[PDB]
Amino acid sequence: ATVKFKYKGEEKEVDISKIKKVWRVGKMISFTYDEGGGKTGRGAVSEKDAPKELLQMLEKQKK
DNA sequence: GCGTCGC
DNA sequence: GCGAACGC
Repeated sequence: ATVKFKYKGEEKEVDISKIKKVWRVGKMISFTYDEGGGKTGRGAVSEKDAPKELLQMLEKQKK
């Protein structure tokens, strides 16, 4: 599955397999993900949006 | 402010 | 150490 979100004026669509860490900030689901060049990207979506795969990671990670 | 990269 | 980023 993929997560769609806008970050710094750019549209992003990241495969959920790449999501590194995920945490909750109120209604915001915030996360980091693996990118090319050994780098780590950041992203956030509304919980309303939030694919269940991503939300499950929260409950199953929270670390 | 809440939770957590790239100077 | 901190500005900026993200939905609210």
